[PDB]
Amino acid sequence: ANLRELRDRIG
Amino acid sequence: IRADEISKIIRERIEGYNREVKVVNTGTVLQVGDGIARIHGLDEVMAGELVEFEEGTIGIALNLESNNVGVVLMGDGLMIQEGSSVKATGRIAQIPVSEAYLGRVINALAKPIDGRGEITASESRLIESPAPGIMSRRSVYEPLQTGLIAIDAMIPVGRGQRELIIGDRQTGKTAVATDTILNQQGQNVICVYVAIGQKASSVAQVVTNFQERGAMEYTIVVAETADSPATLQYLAPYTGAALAEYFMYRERHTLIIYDDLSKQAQAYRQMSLLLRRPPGREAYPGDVFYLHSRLLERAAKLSSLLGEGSMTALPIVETQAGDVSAYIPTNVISITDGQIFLSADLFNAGIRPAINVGISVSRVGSAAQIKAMKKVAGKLKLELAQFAELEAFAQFASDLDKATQNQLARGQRLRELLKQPQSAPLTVEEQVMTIYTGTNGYLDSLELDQVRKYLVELRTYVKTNKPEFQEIISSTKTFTEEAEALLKEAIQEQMERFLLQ
Amino acid sequence: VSRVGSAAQIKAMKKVAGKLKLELAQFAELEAFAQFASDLDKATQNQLARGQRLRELLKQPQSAPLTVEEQV
Amino acid sequence: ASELAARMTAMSNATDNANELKKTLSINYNRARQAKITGEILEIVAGANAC
Amino acid sequence: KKNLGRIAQIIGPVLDVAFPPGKMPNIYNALIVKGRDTAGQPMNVTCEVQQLLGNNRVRAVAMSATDGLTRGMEVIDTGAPLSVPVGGATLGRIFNVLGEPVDNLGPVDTRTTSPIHRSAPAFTQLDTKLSIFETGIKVVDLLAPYRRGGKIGLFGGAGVGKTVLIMELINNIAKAHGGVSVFGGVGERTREGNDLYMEMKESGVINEQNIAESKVALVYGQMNEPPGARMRVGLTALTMAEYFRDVNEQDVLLFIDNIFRFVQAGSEVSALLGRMPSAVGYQPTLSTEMGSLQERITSTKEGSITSIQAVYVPADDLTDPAPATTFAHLDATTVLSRGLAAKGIYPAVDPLDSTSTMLQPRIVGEEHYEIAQRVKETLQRYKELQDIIAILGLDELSEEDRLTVARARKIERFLSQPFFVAEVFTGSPGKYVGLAETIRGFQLILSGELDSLPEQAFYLVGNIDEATAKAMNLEMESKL
Amino acid sequence: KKNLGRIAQIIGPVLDVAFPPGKMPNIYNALIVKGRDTAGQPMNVTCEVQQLLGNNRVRAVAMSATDGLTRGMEVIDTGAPLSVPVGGATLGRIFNVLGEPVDNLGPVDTRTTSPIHRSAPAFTQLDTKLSIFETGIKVVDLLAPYRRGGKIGLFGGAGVGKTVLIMELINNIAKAHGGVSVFGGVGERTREGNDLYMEMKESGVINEQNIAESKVALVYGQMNEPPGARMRVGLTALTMAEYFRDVNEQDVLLFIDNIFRFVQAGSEVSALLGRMPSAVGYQPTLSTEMGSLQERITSTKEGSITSIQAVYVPADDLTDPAPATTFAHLDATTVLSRGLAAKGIYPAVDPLDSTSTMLQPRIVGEEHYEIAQRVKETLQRYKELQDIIAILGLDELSEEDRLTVARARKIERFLSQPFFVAEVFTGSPGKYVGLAETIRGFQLILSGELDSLPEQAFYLVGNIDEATAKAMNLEMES
Ligand SMILES: Nc1ncnc2c1ncn2[C@@H]1O[C@H](COP(=O)(O)OP(=O)(O)OP(=O)(O)O)[C@@H](O)[C@H]1O
Ligand SMILES: Nc1ncnc2c1ncn2[C@@H]1O[C@H](COP(=O)(O)OP(=O)(O)OP(=O)(O)O)[C@@H](O)[C@H]1O
Ligand SMILES: Nc1ncnc2c1ncn2[C@@H]1O[C@H](COP(=O)(O)OP(=O)(O)O)[C@@H](O)[C@H]1O
Repeated sequence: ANLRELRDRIG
Repeated sequence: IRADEISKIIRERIEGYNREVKVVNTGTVLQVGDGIARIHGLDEVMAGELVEFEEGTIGIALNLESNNVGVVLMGDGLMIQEGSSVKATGRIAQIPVSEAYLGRVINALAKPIDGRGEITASESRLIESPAPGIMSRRSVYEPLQTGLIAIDAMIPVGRGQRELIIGDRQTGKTAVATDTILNQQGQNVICVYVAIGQKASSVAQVVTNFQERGAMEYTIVVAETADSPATLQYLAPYTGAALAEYFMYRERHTLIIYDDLSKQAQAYRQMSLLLRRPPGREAYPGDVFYLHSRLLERAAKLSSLLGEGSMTALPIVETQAGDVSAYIPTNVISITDGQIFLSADLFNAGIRPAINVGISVSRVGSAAQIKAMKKVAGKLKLELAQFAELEAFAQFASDLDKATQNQLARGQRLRELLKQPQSAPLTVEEQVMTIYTGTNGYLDSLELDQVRKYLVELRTYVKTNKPEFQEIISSTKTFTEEAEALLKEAIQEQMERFLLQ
Repeated sequence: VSRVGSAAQIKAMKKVAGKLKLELAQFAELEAFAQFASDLDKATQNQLARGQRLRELLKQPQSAPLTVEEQV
Repeated sequence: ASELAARMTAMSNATDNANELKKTLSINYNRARQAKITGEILEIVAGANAC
Repeated sequence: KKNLGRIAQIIGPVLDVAFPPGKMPNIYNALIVKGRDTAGQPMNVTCEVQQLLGNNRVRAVAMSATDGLTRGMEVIDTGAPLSVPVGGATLGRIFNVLGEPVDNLGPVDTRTTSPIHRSAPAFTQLDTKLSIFETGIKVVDLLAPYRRGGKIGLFGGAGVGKTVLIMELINNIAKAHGGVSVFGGVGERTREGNDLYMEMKESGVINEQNIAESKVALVYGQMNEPPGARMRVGLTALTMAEYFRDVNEQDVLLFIDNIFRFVQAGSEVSALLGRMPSAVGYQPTLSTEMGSLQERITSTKEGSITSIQAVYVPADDLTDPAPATTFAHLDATTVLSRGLAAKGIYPAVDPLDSTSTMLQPRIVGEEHYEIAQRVKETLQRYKELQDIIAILGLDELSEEDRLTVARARKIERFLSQPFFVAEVFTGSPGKYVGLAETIRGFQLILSGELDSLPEQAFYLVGNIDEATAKAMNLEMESKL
Repeated sequence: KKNLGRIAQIIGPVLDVAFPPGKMPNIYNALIVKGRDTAGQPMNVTCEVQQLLGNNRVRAVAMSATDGLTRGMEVIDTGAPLSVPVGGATLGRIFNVLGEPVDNLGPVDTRTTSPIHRSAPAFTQLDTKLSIFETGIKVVDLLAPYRRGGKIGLFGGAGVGKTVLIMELINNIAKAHGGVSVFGGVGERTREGNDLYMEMKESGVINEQNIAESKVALVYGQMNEPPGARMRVGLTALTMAEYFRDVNEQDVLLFIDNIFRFVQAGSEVSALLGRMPSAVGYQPTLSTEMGSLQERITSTKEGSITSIQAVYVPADDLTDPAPATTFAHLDATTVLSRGLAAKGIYPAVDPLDSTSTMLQPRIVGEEHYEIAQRVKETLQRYKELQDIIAILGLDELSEEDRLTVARARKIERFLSQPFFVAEVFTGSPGKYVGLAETIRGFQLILSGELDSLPEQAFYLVGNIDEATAKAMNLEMES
């Protein structure tokens, strides 16, 4: 779930 | 390339080869690793049978391979020289258990480590005994006064519940568990504090605070150092569970605290890797989930037919960097009756203890409380989650309704009244009157920091004035209209006395 | 994106496709100025409105095929 | 006019801050994805080597 | 049968048995160890074979405790898979994978039986029944219409309301259903199974006054069991349902909780069998095992099977391969989120990521589909605008945009119903909402004529009428 | 006569020794392998017995350079485990991993030796006095006070002030505490091991005339040695302090730098010994490896050991497995951040991520602990606001928020303190500060008696009067 929240914070 | 071929076993086997004989009586020592030894022979031992080495060290025969036995060592095996002999004691890892262990620091060898004397305990029990089934269980319907008002009210642990106390570094987990133990001094329960892989000075600290605070008569501190081998750390919570399982089978109410359960998990990973077994996610074996399951599934309440002596667990898991993605915390969250999360970003922010109410889960709910606290704390956790989730949005807006702002003031008083100090627990009547004066808007007319200074003096007010409140709450076990009228008179008079002060 | 490109678009299709992708790129760059179209320039306001018209033209129901006549 | 000008300056500074923050979050995200892929391949080849 | 096998190597749950050179058992047969406990009485540890190891040796799987077995014990083949009692006999008894009644009651009718291992039906014998049936939960009714006889999986984390939702769903469906149910516990809390046992004994669906009149068969392979037990309890429950649909030929309900524990038991035993590990440590036979268990839950022209199964997601990351395969075998999914679970909305079924196959104009009607996709539109708009208002604020938007903000912040409250069994966690009386009520209430919320109510007055109400009553109550308590 | 045996394998730092079938050495038995050099017989290469492989052979990590050690050479077992000399001769001398003087002085008394693999002291021997100990650092005096006899870890990445801070702690404390202080050099540059020696020579702690009363022992297994040496210098210094405690009864300071290299040595040797790969790259025997050091460093009824140590966190990652196992083996944590050092705050101790077991009202009183908790609360308010501060700035809050924002912005500079070692680096001489004025200065910052002046006075000063004088001095020269 780390990469998901990372990508979503980037967006 | 293959063990059990060391050119001395080969001559021993070639000297007689008109035979199909077995050597079930004895066994030989081929290898000794860094605490794990390979045994040749032992053709009648069980999977888990204790094996006695030549020097007089005991081990368990976990990996029963074809021609050879891989035995883990229940001690530091500096003395096991290869080519020596072993035996088989026929008993499968049994410990003595009786009502005489009360109040002492106990090794995982079920032998004292404080020198107060050799303990007497006749009847012995497996170190790993299976969990009770479903016919031997009944639903959880008892209170468990934790002493901490937040956990008692909102996230209520009950007798039979197995509540996880999860968190991070220095967040107050061991402190919370020790308060849960120390509060019990009038409920006649038998607590056990099994400290796995904790620092020895800290074990001495908590045991001397136990022996000074008064709850040594209840408790047993099943603790070892860090330099016990991985077998001892992996086995210690099973010893604690065995003692508590004996006691709940003796229909006495128990409460056990594993501390921690990441240390036992990595200490199982140690012997799993040193036995050349495959690694799963983050090098743990995949069966660590089943390990924690077959440990934790024992704690419950017994049925009417088996004495109803409950068994309460309180596992503790620390999460590095504050996550749930790690394998061991995810496992233990899945197994328990919900979790109790603690955050450092709340702990350093004046909220001590730092129970994040928004993500802390109690799966038994208000069925583990008396009808008084069940009445006043009907939906207080949920309305507190609502107050938090609207206070978060109230930072992205400029001007609000006065209605929402009054609701914010009442919710702030609600969040403020539950800050209980460590080594300073409450009682059920204190909690019910405090939370009643809280949720009924009866604090929204005063200052934020004024709430606790108000409420401790109100608690002492009802303490010195009305034993009728005590007896109505403690005899009938409900918050009724007579006690409510008494409490409303208390609110009015204390507000008068503060307006004077 | 398609790397074959306009080679499999018919002559009736390519001209309207080029104008449509022109206006749809100019709509995708002026997207964030959605509620600011009241404060935008009049021409860019027409661009945003027409791009919204094109995007809502782009919808269709599931499994309702449209021949090249209907598409053009 | 002055409040719209000051707000324009504030928006420009916020866009520059968001630029730099986006660049740093992209760097850290690439690093996290790489370390995750490496951890996966490491544990896979370790579990395979074991058998 | 009539042979003798020698235990040769016991690495925990896995067993190496040697047989005479001619007679060798087939794969997925059922050994039975004539072992003994610590008291020496002849006790059985039933055993399933998985693989011919070669050199007249095989590798097996132990269905029960391994602590107490020695190298040099004996074992006897049955020549067949692990047969389980079937029919009206297995109705109202706790069941294990070994076909043993676990509750303290007498023996069972042993003559009606069937093996575990079988395959999917004929593809030309599949029922294309797509009829909707009413559940009661507002989110479960409107945004995710459930296929009768279709499979349903409740993707969630640990402690967000999977078990509560499935228990209330049993509570609401099994009493008004028209067929015999079967519940299975696969790797879950034992005391919670006891709570289900007591709560369904008292609620009469066990009707324990007379046996064989119960409409549920309870199977339990929960957490404290060796990986063979959790590896085959799901198969046993499915085979009971397959008898009840193949000979009694009627609709059934089959709740397989928790299917992730089945997959995890498979991985724990597969890493030890010498399998080269797949993605993060699951077995390589992941998708084929998941299908081979899933695909025999199906409808047919003899009787459909409705299957609401609880499926677990580790760390709330839906990328992980066990949910990544379980999404590929489900009809109408339901994804309980941690966001709504921490926010306070119970049930925490996320309206957005949940998506079914039944919600079509030609399957449910046009206006239901239209108002549902408009609700999804408004919520997608709000979760789009969230990251903007995070730093922007509440006073730099439009009347359309702030209007949709307040409307969606009413909607996310309105989709929360206080369940029957949620009374211990909420403190609210029993509510069961109708589908017409939900669609009418969402037209009342969406069409703008409710933009003057208190915004917190939408939380945990059954009817939109009760939301108006909450508005009246809150304004009366504020104004006194 | 001692049982001789011939080696069979060598794979870098791992030696496989065979023995006659009757006699095989016990665990950790030293194995004096003879070898062959250009200059006679070197003989200094030594091995510690780790495992017993069967068929009359073992496996033993070489404690020195393994080159030259040709296959098929006789190895004489000692019979006793690895044992260093200890006692009065060690005081004022630089020793090897094997208990051997390397500082070019006299060969010490080989009479009072002791084995390094002695077990952990028994749990019943614990004394439970909890004494505060101010040392002269604002974040150490205030935030996480130190405990006389406990283990106080220091954490930190690459060059974030670990060695500087521990040299400053030595410079302050060593002349005050009248006990022997055995610095240990485990896994760092030889420059530091030489510079500490030169400072103790010129200062007068190690003086050649009257070297017996030097009250310091040393050991230096620096970054030039094979992994066996880097793996055993920890236990060398541990027994060299354990004997002083157990017999001379002195309170003893212990310093190690840096024990993550001691853990990394085991991680580097476990892959060569054939043991399986554990968590991400480490060894499976990890927590017991850390315990084998830390648990023998508990104060007993006989004497006391206080063990400051730098625990390097790799790749600036704080939840690496080895620091993860290190964190529970301490009494106080002090993580040295990269952000605060990058912005120039020196020392860069992370305030709200550093905690001690002694920050409690029953120990440090109500005044100290109350003020410290309020300071940490303000700092955590700053940390929570840091997102919106970074993306946007300052004006968009209410002034009640900017009260704490400005207060924390002054505190984060008042936690800095000039060092008696870093006085040669920046240019401000070292300033020892006590707790009795630290608390008063922090109270004055919280209240608002010195708040209205700009924050840049508070940076890199000592007492609050130094802050007032610096504020007046900046308001003097335009
Ligand atoms: N309500 C409170 N008020 C003030 N201090 C508190 C409160 N509750 C706990 N603390 C403090 O928090 C400190 C940390 O507690 P504790 O050692 O249990 O954390 P922990 O993370 O469990 O530690 P470990 O990781 O060693 O188990 C305790 O020393 C205690 O004094
Ligand atoms: N208080 C300080 N003031 C100014 N600079 C400092 C200070 N502390 C550390 N530094 C900088 O850090 C460098 C040295 O850091 P130090 O050697 O203490 O930690 P380290 O390099 O991590 O230790 P090791 O090399 O043992 O791991 C110096 O060059 C200095 O420039
Ligand atoms: N619909 C609901 N109403 C009230 N509380 C709920 C609801 N769903 C979940 N909860 C909360 O979540 C917990 C139950 O979750 P449960 O279903 O047992 O876990 P899981 O979802 O992992 O199976 C309880 O503590 C309860 O307070």
